[PDB]
Amino acid sequence: SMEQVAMELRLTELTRLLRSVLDQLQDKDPARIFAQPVSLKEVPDYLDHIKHPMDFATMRKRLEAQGYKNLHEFEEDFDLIIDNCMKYNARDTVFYRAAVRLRDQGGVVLRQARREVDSIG
Repeated sequence: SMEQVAMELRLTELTRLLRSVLDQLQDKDPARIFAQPVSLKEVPDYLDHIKHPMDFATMRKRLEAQGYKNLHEFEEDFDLIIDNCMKYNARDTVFYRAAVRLRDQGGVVLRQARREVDSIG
């Protein structure tokens, strides 16, 4: 049907918007602390602490598989990157501090993406 293509044209354009958003969020992590998953060979106990690991490469695989149905799902994954870090790492660490910064700096980008998604459907 022609209805499923119109949707596929929107999902695709939602994918195009979220890709740009992801690039902008990742620019706020120049140390690349959140780039890749936490290594299980280097932190073997990680999963005893964190039940839903998240990172930018894992979000990118999902994104290119058009696996985000809306902005809220995308934001949930971003929030996990931050919240995981703030739990696992203590307050006086480079890692916790990098998450506080990414959160604060991402807020501006996610503000405008809510308006852009609403505005363009």
